[PDB]
Amino acid sequence: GARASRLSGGELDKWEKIRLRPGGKKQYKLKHIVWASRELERFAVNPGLLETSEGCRQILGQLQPSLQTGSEELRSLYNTIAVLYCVHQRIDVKDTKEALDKIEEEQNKSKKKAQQAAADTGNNSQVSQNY
Ligand SMILES: *C(=O)CCCCCCCCCCCCC
Repeated sequence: GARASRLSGGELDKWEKIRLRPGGKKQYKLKHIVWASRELERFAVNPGLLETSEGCRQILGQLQPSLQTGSEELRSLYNTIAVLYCVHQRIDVKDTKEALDKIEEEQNKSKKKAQQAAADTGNNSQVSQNY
């Protein structure tokens, strides 16, 4: 509800320090912070999620199950929020890919706990029919 954008020169230093490709020289720029904040608005997702380490990671979860059938737009976001999430969790990524393989390790910390509960609560299969 405040002035446009939230990050500043300080954070911009790290945001621009991240490379877009694994073996390339391209990096992230404001162009993305704007495109993302806007994209989410179209994905029924509020841009106010980029202002929280827990908010970003959460966003990825929504597209996680959509990665199988996600357009070029959804795919971008996933790779985007993944780069920002590290910016708020105090993580230095070498590139887009590096970030992914990075956040995946952070989830394992919670998976170990979710398993203790899964032993009691489990999911079932799905199936429908049409004439
Ligand atoms: C008030 O209406 C709250 C919403 C304003 C916050 C939007 C700022 C988005 C922050 C950009 C994230 C940086 C992407 C790397």
